[PDB]
Amino acid sequence: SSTHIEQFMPVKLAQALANSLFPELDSQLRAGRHIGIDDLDNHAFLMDFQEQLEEFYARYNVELIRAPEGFFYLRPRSTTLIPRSVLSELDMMVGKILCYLYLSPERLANQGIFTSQELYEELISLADEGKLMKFVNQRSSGSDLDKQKLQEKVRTTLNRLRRLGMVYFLPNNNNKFTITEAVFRFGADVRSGDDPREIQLRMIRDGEAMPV
Amino acid sequence: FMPVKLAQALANSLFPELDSQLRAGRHIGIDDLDNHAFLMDFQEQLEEFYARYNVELIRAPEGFFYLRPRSTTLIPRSVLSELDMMVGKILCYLYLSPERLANQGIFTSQELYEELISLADEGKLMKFVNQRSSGSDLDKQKLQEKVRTTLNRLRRLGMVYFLPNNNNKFTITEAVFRFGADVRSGDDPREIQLRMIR
Amino acid sequence: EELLDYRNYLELDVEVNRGSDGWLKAESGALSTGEAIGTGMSILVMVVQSWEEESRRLRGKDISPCRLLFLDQAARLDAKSIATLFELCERLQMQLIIAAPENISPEKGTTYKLVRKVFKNHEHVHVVGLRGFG
Amino acid sequence: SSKSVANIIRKTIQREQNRIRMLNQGLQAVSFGQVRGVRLNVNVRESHAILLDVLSEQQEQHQDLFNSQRLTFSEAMAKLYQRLNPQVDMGQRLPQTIGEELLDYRNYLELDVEVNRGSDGWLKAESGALSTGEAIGTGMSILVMVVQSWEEESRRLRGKDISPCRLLFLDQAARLDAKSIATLFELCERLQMQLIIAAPENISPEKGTTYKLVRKVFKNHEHVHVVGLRGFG
Amino acid sequence: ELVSWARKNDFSIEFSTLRLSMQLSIVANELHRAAEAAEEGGDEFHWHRNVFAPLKYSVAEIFDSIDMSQRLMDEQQNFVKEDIAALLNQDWQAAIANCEQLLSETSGTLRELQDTLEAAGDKLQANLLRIQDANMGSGGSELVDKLVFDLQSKLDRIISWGQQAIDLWIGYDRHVHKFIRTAIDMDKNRIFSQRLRQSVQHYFDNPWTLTVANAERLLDMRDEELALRNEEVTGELPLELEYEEFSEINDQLAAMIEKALLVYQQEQRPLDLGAVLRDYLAQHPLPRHFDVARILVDQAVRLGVAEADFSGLPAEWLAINDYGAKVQAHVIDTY
Amino acid sequence: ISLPVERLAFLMAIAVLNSERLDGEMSEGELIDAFREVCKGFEQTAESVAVRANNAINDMVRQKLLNRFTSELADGNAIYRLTPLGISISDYYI
Amino acid sequence: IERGKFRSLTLVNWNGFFARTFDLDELVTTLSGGNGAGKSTTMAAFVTALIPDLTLLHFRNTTEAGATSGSRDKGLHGKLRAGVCYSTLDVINSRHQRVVVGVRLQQVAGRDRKVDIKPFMIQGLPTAIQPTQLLTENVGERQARVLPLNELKDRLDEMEGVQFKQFNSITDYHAQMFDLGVIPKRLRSASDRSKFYRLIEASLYGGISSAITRSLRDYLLPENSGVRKAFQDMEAALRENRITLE
Amino acid sequence: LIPDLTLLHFRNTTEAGATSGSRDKGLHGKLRAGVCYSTLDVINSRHQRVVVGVRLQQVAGRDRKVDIKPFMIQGLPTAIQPTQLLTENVGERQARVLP
DNA sequence: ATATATATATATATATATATATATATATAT
DNA sequence: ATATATATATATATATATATATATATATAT
Ligand SMILES: Nc1ncnc2c1ncn2[C@@H]1O[C@H](COP(=O)(O)OP(=O)(O)OP(=O)(O)O)[C@@H](O)[C@H]1O
Ligand SMILES: [Mg+2]
Repeated sequence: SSTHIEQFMPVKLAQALANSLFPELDSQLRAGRHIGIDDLDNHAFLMDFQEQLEEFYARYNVELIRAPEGFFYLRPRSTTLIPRSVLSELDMMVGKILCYLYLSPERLANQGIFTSQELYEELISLADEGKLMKFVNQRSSGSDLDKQKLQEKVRTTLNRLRRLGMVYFLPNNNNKFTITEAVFRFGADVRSGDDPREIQLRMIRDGEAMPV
Repeated sequence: FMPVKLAQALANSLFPELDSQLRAGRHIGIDDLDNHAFLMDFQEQLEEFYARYNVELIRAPEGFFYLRPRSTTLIPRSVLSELDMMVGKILCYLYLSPERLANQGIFTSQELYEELISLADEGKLMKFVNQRSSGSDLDKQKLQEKVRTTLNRLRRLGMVYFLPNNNNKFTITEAVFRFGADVRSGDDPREIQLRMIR
Repeated sequence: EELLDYRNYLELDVEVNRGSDGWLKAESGALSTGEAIGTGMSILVMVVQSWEEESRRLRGKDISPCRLLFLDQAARLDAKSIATLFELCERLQMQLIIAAPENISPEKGTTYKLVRKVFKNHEHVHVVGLRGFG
Repeated sequence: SSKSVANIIRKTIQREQNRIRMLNQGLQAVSFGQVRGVRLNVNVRESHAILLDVLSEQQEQHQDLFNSQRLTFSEAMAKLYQRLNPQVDMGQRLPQTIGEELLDYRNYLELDVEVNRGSDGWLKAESGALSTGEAIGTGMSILVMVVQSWEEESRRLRGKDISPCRLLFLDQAARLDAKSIATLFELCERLQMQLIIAAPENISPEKGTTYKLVRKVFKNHEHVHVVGLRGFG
Repeated sequence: ELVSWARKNDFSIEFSTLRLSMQLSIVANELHRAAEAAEEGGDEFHWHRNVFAPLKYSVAEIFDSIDMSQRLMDEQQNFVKEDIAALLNQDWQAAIANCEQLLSETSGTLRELQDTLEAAGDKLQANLLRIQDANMGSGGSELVDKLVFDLQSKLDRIISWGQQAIDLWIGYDRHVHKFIRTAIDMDKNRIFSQRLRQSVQHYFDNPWTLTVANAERLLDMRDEELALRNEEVTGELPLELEYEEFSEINDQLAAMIEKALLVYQQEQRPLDLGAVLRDYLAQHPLPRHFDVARILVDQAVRLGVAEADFSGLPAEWLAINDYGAKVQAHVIDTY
Repeated sequence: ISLPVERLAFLMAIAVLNSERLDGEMSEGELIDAFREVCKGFEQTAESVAVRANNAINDMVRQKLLNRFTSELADGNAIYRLTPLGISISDYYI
Repeated sequence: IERGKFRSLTLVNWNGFFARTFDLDELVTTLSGGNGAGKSTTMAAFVTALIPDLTLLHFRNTTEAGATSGSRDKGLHGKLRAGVCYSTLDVINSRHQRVVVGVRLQQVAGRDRKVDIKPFMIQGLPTAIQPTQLLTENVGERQARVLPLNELKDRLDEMEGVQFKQFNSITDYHAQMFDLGVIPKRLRSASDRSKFYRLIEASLYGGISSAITRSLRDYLLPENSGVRKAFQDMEAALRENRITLE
Repeated sequence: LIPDLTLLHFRNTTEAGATSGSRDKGLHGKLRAGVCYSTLDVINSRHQRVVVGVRLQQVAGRDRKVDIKPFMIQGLPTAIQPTQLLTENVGERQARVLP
């Protein structure tokens, strides 16, 4: 009959869109924020109406995607109605390092609470110090001023990732943080035991990762 | 549950694009016939829908629609630069009556650039580009580039419609009236706009 | 229903000629204690007059209702203001009861001195009266 | 966990009760109108002692309430407080907020102001049952105790060689009589407390410094003239 | 303040529970002995040799020993965490059982230590309160009170830690399981970890970047710029403060009236305000009369009450001078 | 084992605060405050207060002077305790 | 020990006052004068100097003390003259150190009766320098002029041994005052500042402030974190138990 | 003048407009046990001497409640005072209030 | 090194819903 | 013929939720 919700929309999609949690979740998602198991309310909301939201966002030419780890996010298409952007190479270095810390048992004593200094130490341990510094400044040669600049850049990138939900600052401390399962996306190029150059082509084809 | 007509409005195929452009801050005037008519029809509910976001859906007296974020806005807010409002007020002034005989609704970046240079004070120009600057070529080039950037930003907002080509020549929409000052009985629009600019 | 009332069509304000400046809206935050108190008294007497004027046409022409007001802790006022108040109340045929802990000594009118004591295991207020001075 | 909680609250309450009771003797029978002395009464609330008891020993008995998916922890606590001790008759405040209020130990103490009005003994101080001067003096007493408490708490942080300044105010002092003002002066001086008081007339001619202000219209604006005053001449 | 002391100094450069039990027994015996000695009483020298030399030194030393034992357990806690962390590096999927055992034993050790601590904390506290009660047996026992005030916290503090440490471990334990349930479940062979490490090392040989939604921010109108008021105010600077002196004429008048009136109290003579005021006002000119009347009344009403005021019979307004001054007061009888 | 004057003074202040601490627990939020005060008394600013404090705390932890425990609820999300060697060094003078 | 004291209060370009300094008393300082003389203005200027928090500052009449008047205006703006104004306090520390704290006030041009406040501090000022003069420049015949913050900074910097500082947050300003034994409590948090202003405001109007009596628990008794921790511990335990039950 | 319990609330001078805080209105404590009276005498423009008044009684109970009864009197002699009407001049030192 | 934009938290005032206590008119027992 | 109990209406004031404004930290950019 007329004046009937089913005329236009499925009942569950309308209920989800009228839920109090919908607006904050939508704003965060459109901003690019990833959703992990920690946000129990938002995560559960996504689980309940996962299909309604994927079909809704399909209207924007963007895929609501749930990685096998269980964290949802958005991947815009080339015809996205919502703009799209790509992380910096330094962002990739730090994201891979965070995935390592999530999986690293050596730091288990930290119990998940990490400081930017430790992150920087691990990063420099595994990466190439000066050749990585080259990107921070083209005229770097190990100068401690440029060293501080790299530390500051790492801090800025860490803040940005926090904005993306990959990391949470502690309720009172912005100098300490806790990692989230979303970081697993930084390993999507190695989660499959195949040739790296084919996984890279597959990913770029899927829109998962552009080159530089 | 949900209001039925609100549900109807959201389902409309125009809703995704219009929602994206609103959340981007764009102003929907009378030129966008479909969007303007849709907003006219479904305002009573889109106002509520965007109030759920702590934002206000405002229909200006000129008629164009827009979104005003509250302090508790759920949509990441941002603030226009000083040069942005200055350029906006320049266009609002240029939405003039002699304008019809001057440019017939089509201006060029040079008109705006010259008007801004002649009209604005030097201190604010330096504040725009940089304080330590003093009447230099590089500073003026950066100022022109920033003018171009803010013009693009206004285009993003729907204030200015570029004439389709790489060249910078455009037209001014009625929504620019947002930059204008209030009009009283007998006040000269030119005088109030210039007093604001001064 | 708000529109149904003529009074709502009217905007009412209280204005004061403060010092060298002209008439300004009386804002409680923009005045000193005594000024506010005096303005309140003025408005009160205005209300009383308006109410009597309203009620007269439903009352015998030879009936003038009693008019009487209060002011506690009057010590907040200076002598000049107090005298102005006395003149005003007199000019309006309005009786006043003002309380002051001995600080001020208004010569005119009746005065009542009070003192509390204990007598027969009970609180008592010794009272004395003076009048006619001036 | 519940038992430990109850225990720590009990200890904190006892410590604070003792500290306040010791502080009470910092007062010396102030004279304000019929008020002859001011005091602070601190007492654990039996309505809350029962709650503590249940929490410490009979937590399990009401697990039903705790393990209800409808109730949050604060709401669970509020509902429990309701279940037992229902004669208190709390108002229309939401269970949520009352629960959080319960999450503060200080709430569990009745903290009241007693006054030795006349010969009626110590009575709860209610503004509705006190003369203006009496109320003013009672307040000033309260504020002085509060500042003393604040100073004492900061004793640890502050250096051993610095004693913070002390200064309070009283506008429209004309509301107070001579006896009350003298009482106030003796109290403030005993407490090394500086005071700034205002009154249209010079109510304190024989103590401290005094100044007299006059406002004059002057070239279409205003100027205030200040003149010093002296007790004797 | 200790900073200057350090600066001028210029200096620079056993987990067994049977132990804890035996120290606890020793402490109980010594504390009971000291409490009984204090309760018995004695002279200042006896009070000293029974409550300050034996108690002070012994209790301080053995509480310090118990605290050191707790610190050694804390060290062991740290070491076992480190051992687990190293083990998971060497066995990965095969150390799960080993780590679970180690967690179990550590938790059990913590339970036994807490149990032993609480086995005597209450009674030791009771003995300390007993010593507090017996402390007041002399006026020179102030120092004892300090210990009876200090040795409290340590004990309680110790017990607090015995749980707090546990509060920490039961937390850490959980985390470890989560790791095993999360880190190694999806990396059973750990290959993903090595592959990630090599990818990090050789990332820039194939630099790739992810895509994320980057919706635009809602540009807003900047509020009008705020301009203060500048006027370069100038004006005459105030001169030196003048001065004025208060007239004590009313004080003299009050002294005169009080002296003239004290006789009524002295003789307990019934005072009639009418006649007294009428008589006394004759001594002053009319303009001052009011300022006199008031003062006199202020002096008179402090002297007894008027008994007629309880009769329910209002008093009259007696004239007290010419020009029309009146007074209403009953006779003051009851002094 | 290497304790400059500032590190040694920080250790002594920490010990004093622990002695005056109610329940014998020290969150890093107070350790940073103690380090700020000691460095202020010693009048030296090589770097920011926070970086120096963090470096010193880590140095003593690795030098077997302090034990750190991760507790999110704690102020600073960590709890520090003197190690037996640290206790010995502090009480050697005290 | 010798407690610090408030020596004097200086008012610049205030409503009615051009440059006036009242020397405080060790125990009691009294002000008299007819209604509207400006005594209330003086207390307002003081407290502003003490707590420049614009949010807390609200000058209700003694009447309607705490009763909402709907004026929308805090009453501070109309108490100032156009241009720059200052309010400063001299304090003698228990260390017998003469420190001059102060604030520059300035009306904001516009229909909104809004004002700007900038706190500042001076240490080591010679005892012979009076604030009235220090803040004013004698220009013309006996016609001293007021000088702005930049001019004041230049003047002070030119003199030796005096330390001038300007604060970007009233928080740091409070921290410094507390450091110099000016404030009993350390106003670390905004709630601290609110409580402080509550205390002083109640004293100003005098008598029993409803807020004070209602929050006597808070104002007297200190906050304890251990209880909070124990409660949180309970909360975690209960949440786990509910998880298991579900 | 206005014998209405709902409106009568003798808040202290301070807090002239602040909330109740407590529950009491402040009237009960101003009375004494027993029967009390409050009366006005008025002379009209018609020069009629009218005595209006109220009887008060502290209602015994857990709470501080008061009972008020209005009344009016006309035709009184100018020579008789209100106190005389309401009090009996019994032989005791102090008079007696009558209901 | 410092101007500027952004996010967060708190106090404050507004507006609305709602329960409480009292006053007034009628009903019904004495 | 009277006095007490009921139902109604009303203002009080209590609490909540909202919206605003200010201060703060602090992360960026020149
Ligand atoms: N914000 C303001 N705007 C306008 N006039 C003001 C303002 N504040 C104070 N005034 C006026 O300045 C004069 C000083 O008032 P203030 O209350 O300080 O004086 P006072 O001597 O303490 O008076 P009172 O004892 O009556 O309160 C009065 O005329 C007052 O009206
Ligand atoms: Mg005033």
